[PDB]
Amino acid sequence: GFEGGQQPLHRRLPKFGFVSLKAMDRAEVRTSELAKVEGDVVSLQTLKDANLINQHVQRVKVMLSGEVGRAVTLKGIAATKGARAAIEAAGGKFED
Amino acid sequence: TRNGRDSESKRLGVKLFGGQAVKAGNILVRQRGTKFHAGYGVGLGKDHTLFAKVDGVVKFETKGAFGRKYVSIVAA
Amino acid sequence: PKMKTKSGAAKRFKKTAGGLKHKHAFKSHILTKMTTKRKRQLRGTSMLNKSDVARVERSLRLR
Amino acid sequence: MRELIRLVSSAGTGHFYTTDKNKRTKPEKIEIKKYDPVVRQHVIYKEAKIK
RNA sequence: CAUGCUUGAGGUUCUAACUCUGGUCCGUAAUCCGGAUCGAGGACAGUGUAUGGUGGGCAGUUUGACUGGGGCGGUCUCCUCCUAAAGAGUAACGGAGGAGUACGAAGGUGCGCUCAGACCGGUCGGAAAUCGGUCGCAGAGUAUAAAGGCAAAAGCGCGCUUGACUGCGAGACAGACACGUCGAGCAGGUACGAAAGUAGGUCUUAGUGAUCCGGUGGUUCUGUAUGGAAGGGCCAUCGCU
RNA sequence: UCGCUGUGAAGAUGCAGUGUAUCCGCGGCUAGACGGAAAGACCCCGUGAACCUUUACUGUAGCUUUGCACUGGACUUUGA
RNA sequence: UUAAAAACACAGCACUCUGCAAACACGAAAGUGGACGUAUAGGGUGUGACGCCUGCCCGGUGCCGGAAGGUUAAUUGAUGG
RNA sequence: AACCCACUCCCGUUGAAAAGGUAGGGGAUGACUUGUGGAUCGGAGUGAAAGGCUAAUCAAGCUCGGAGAUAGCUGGUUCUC
RNA sequence: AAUGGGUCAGCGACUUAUAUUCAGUGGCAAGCUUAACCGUAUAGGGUAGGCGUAGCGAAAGCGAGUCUUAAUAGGGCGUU
Ligand SMILES: *C(=O)[C@H](CCSC)NC=O
Ligand SMILES: [Mg+2]
Ligand SMILES: [Mg+2]
Ligand SMILES: [Mg+2]
Ligand SMILES: [Mg+2]
Ligand SMILES: [Mg+2]
Ligand SMILES: [Mg+2]
Ligand SMILES: [Mg+2]
Ligand SMILES: [Mg+2]
Ligand SMILES: [Mg+2]
Ligand SMILES: [Mg+2]
Ligand SMILES: [Mg+2]
Ligand SMILES: [Mg+2]
Ligand SMILES: [Mg+2]
Ligand SMILES: [Mg+2]
Ligand SMILES: [Mg+2]
Ligand SMILES: [Mg+2]
Ligand SMILES: [Mg+2]
Ligand SMILES: [Mg+2]
Ligand SMILES: [Mg+2]
Ligand SMILES: [Mg+2]
Ligand SMILES: [Mg+2]
Ligand SMILES: [Mg+2]
Ligand SMILES: [Mg+2]
Ligand SMILES: [Mg+2]
Ligand SMILES: [Mg+2]
Ligand SMILES: [Mg+2]
Ligand SMILES: [Mg+2]
Ligand SMILES: [Mg+2]
Ligand SMILES: [Mg+2]
Ligand SMILES: [Mg+2]
Ligand SMILES: [Mg+2]
Ligand SMILES: [Mg+2]
Ligand SMILES: [Mg+2]
Ligand SMILES: [Mg+2]
Ligand SMILES: [Mg+2]
Ligand SMILES: [Mg+2]
Ligand SMILES: [Mg+2]
Ligand SMILES: [Mg+2]
Ligand SMILES: [Mg+2]
Ligand SMILES: [Mg+2]
Ligand SMILES: [Mg+2]
Ligand SMILES: [Mg+2]
Ligand SMILES: [Mg+2]
Ligand SMILES: [Mg+2]
Ligand SMILES: [Mg+2]
Ligand SMILES: [Mg+2]
Ligand SMILES: [Mg+2]
Ligand SMILES: [Mg+2]
Ligand SMILES: [Mg+2]
Ligand SMILES: [Mg+2]
Ligand SMILES: [Mg+2]
Ligand SMILES: [Mg+2]
Ligand SMILES: [Mg+2]
Ligand SMILES: [Mg+2]
Ligand SMILES: [Mg+2]
Ligand SMILES: [Mg+2]
Ligand SMILES: [Mg+2]
Ligand SMILES: [Mg+2]
Ligand SMILES: [Mg+2]
Ligand SMILES: [Mg+2]
Ligand SMILES: [Mg+2]
Ligand SMILES: [Mg+2]
Ligand SMILES: [Mg+2]
Ligand SMILES: [Mg+2]
Ligand SMILES: [Mg+2]
Ligand SMILES: [Mg+2]
Ligand SMILES: [Mg+2]
Ligand SMILES: [Mg+2]
Ligand SMILES: [Mg+2]
Ligand SMILES: [Mg+2]
Ligand SMILES: [Mg+2]
Ligand SMILES: [Mg+2]
Ligand SMILES: [Mg+2]
Ligand SMILES: [Mg+2]
Ligand SMILES: [Mg+2]
Ligand SMILES: [Mg+2]
Ligand SMILES: [Mg+2]
Ligand SMILES: [Mg+2]
Ligand SMILES: [Mg+2]
Ligand SMILES: [Mg+2]
Ligand SMILES: [Mg+2]
Ligand SMILES: [Mg+2]
Ligand SMILES: [Mg+2]
Ligand SMILES: [Mg+2]
Ligand SMILES: [Mg+2]
Ligand SMILES: [Mg+2]
Ligand SMILES: [Mg+2]
Ligand SMILES: [Mg+2]
Ligand SMILES: [Mg+2]
Ligand SMILES: [Mg+2]
Ligand SMILES: [Mg+2]
Ligand SMILES: [Mg+2]
Repeated sequence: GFEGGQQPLHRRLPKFGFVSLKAMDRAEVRTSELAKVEGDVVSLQTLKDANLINQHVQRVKVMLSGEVGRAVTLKGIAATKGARAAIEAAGGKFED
Repeated sequence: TRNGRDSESKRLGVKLFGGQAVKAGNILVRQRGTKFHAGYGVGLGKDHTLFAKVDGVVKFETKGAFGRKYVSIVAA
Repeated sequence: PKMKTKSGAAKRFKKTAGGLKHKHAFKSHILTKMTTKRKRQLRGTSMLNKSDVARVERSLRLR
Repeated sequence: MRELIRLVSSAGTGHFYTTDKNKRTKPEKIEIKKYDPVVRQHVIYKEAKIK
């Protein structure tokens, strides 16, 4: 960071933003990783029985990336608009 | 001594010469006052800057009364 | 041991998939005499200049 | 010199413009009509204090 | 207005707290130290803690650079001309000058008009005031230095007026970075004009200061069990010869 | 391990040109070897060091002011 | 251990502080010196036998005195939001 | 004269000697000289005051630790193509 | 005629630990790899954790998009 004595960048530009503590217990799951849980059920504990998410994650959102391997039911986890529609394409339901 | 002062150069002059292809918004001449006047297809900035308004080729014609020097844009 | 990230650099530069973001200087005070065009164009965020990348990634302990 | 002043909109919004004036020469309060972005109309603005 | 209940301030006195580097008794064989008893002072002094003043007695430090050696003197940021060799840029303690502002109209628009000066005639004013005529074409003018511009006058006058607008922005000029400069066009609302249209400050180039921190006006953000708040974030803005 | 005149990081035993001169000691004198000694003390520089000064800055020992505590009784003047 | 002097001391002079558990000095303190002294005494400061003398200024900065008024700390907490 | 000191010249300067010697010199009953034992010391002591002395060391002793302090400054940096 | 070296022999100066980035060379591959620890103790277990498969925004959040904005306008960053 030295510059010869001239004012350095990390003191010439302003600070901005704040760190979110709400996002520290959040995770996202691709639609391609849905067919790795044990059986036909995607939950918070089942995504942790497999190594898809860390043990401290409390909120999961599913987003569209790839294709869903089989028909899974999603329990207690959110999904996007495209992520949802592709799930019922492969006979998978979406309750709670 | 009571003299050691000056000012930073302003980089004035012609930026595109006769025959060069131009685009809209391209700066043609930087001036103090108007050595050159805006011809066809050229506009005048508030500090007397000539900029292209259409696509084409620089012309650099002098014509009309008053012996003015005009910068115009023509077909390519 | 573990490299220690510079605290002041991390508050001014945020790492994204495009590069490193930052805000613009000359917007804290003395804003009346400025032109609204000047103030409107210093408002967003921009990526680090190509010649500033090396000195900042070394300050953030990214290289 | 030219003291700094403030123009505040006559709508309920807190939107304000800023400029300066010569208070010795002009004891009048500036009463100008300007554009308010929040309500998207031209309304009246009134001089106030910058502080 | 005496009263009854409290407290603030002062003075006077008393002894019982504390003080005695005062006497005599004991421990004891002892000008220490304790205990007892007389004597004096006495809620004072003195010590702890909180606080204002004084305090080189003592301490940790600072006290710029350029520079035909250092000191003394001068300079340190910005604008105009020359040096600068007909693109841009180009140094010297090289040669000359300016700035650290002004303007709510000195801005926008529509309409209208040409200056300085010379001569001749005319009541006092007389080389020079206001008026008439002829010539003149810019030798005038431009808020402010100099250079470059100025008839669609960019100069002058009047009516209406707030575009000295909000979100942007194709494309460029400059440039180590941070900063800088020009801008057609699109969307919202406007002002002049019958209308084509013009208007995102002033003929242009100087009139300036990063970050941190703190203050004010807004806010579909966050807010340490939860509902709020405090605090933080985003936009606007104020405070550094 | 010569002199001179030039050249040359600018005052040459060692370079150019030239002139002199068999090889080696001893006793004496100090003109040169920018001779020996001491990483110049003069001058400048280093965002070096010490010690000294004061109305430089920031503190401090000591001295002093007042609130509370150790700390009580009575009377009296005045205030709410 | 490159300076023996015109430098220091001195007897004499003056100012100033100190009433005794003295001022003052060394000690985080107890204590000790001053002094087993008591204003003809003790400390500090300047001048420097002797003779003739030592003139004007209190505006600056010190010290001494005064208490009326103006400011002024911890502390207290009326009022308002 | 002894004793204490150190004013001048010369020698010596790799010295006989890390401060002397030969010639002269000052005080020599006093604020004198000296033996033995004791007290005061490192931001401290002591000083008839030269910033002098505190073990050949003094504008802050020596010794061991922090400590391989820091050195934008000199010096050095080893086989071949 | 600026420094250093009287000579010989021996010694004498780019190291190590932990975190990382780039290149070469290998193991697996939308997955790769374990740390403390257990253990027959270089095997084997242990996948807590780290990196990658998705970005935009200060954030709530939305997500092949997102942010700015009155704006499915423009523009910034991202996507085969
Ligand atoms: C000056 O000429 C200098 C004298 C210094 S005395 C400290 N030269 C000395 O040789
Ligand atoms: Mg896991
Ligand atoms: Mg000049
Ligand atoms: Mg000059
Ligand atoms: Mg120049
Ligand atoms: Mg120039
Ligand atoms: Mg225009
Ligand atoms: Mg941090
Ligand atoms: Mg801001
Ligand atoms: Mg500013
Ligand atoms: Mg009694
Ligand atoms: Mg006593
Ligand atoms: Mg007793
Ligand atoms: Mg008391
Ligand atoms: Mg007291
Ligand atoms: Mg006290
Ligand atoms: Mg000091
Ligand atoms: Mg001080
Ligand atoms: Mg001191
Ligand atoms: Mg220090
Ligand atoms: Mg210092
Ligand atoms: Mg000092
Ligand atoms: Mg300083
Ligand atoms: Mg200098
Ligand atoms: Mg000079
Ligand atoms: Mg010279
Ligand atoms: Mg010179
Ligand atoms: Mg000077
Ligand atoms: Mg010129
Ligand atoms: Mg040129
Ligand atoms: Mg040229
Ligand atoms: Mg140059
Ligand atoms: Mg000036
Ligand atoms: Mg004008
Ligand atoms: Mg106008
Ligand atoms: Mg006339
Ligand atoms: Mg005309
Ligand atoms: Mg270019
Ligand atoms: Mg418009
Ligand atoms: Mg109309
Ligand atoms: Mg709580
Ligand atoms: Mg809560
Ligand atoms: Mg808030
Ligand atoms: Mg010979
Ligand atoms: Mg020569
Ligand atoms: Mg020669
Ligand atoms: Mg030779
Ligand atoms: Mg030769
Ligand atoms: Mg020869
Ligand atoms: Mg001989
Ligand atoms: Mg001799
Ligand atoms: Mg000789
Ligand atoms: Mg010599
Ligand atoms: Mg050395
Ligand atoms: Mg040297
Ligand atoms: Mg000196
Ligand atoms: Mg300095
Ligand atoms: Mg320096
Ligand atoms: Mg006190
Ligand atoms: Mg003598
Ligand atoms: Mg003396
Ligand atoms: Mg006396
Ligand atoms: Mg004297
Ligand atoms: Mg006085
Ligand atoms: Mg007086
Ligand atoms: Mg007084
Ligand atoms: Mg003897
Ligand atoms: Mg002696
Ligand atoms: Mg002597
Ligand atoms: Mg003799
Ligand atoms: Mg004798
Ligand atoms: Mg003798
Ligand atoms: Mg005598
Ligand atoms: Mg005698
Ligand atoms: Mg004796
Ligand atoms: Mg001792
Ligand atoms: Mg001393
Ligand atoms: Mg000694
Ligand atoms: Mg010391
Ligand atoms: Mg010291
Ligand atoms: Mg020793
Ligand atoms: Mg010793
Ligand atoms: Mg060392
Ligand atoms: Mg250390
Ligand atoms: Mg070398
Ligand atoms: Mg030689
Ligand atoms: Mg030399
Ligand atoms: Mg040599
Ligand atoms: Mg050298
Ligand atoms: Mg040298
Ligand atoms: Mg040598
Ligand atoms: Mg590979
Ligand atoms: Mg887009």
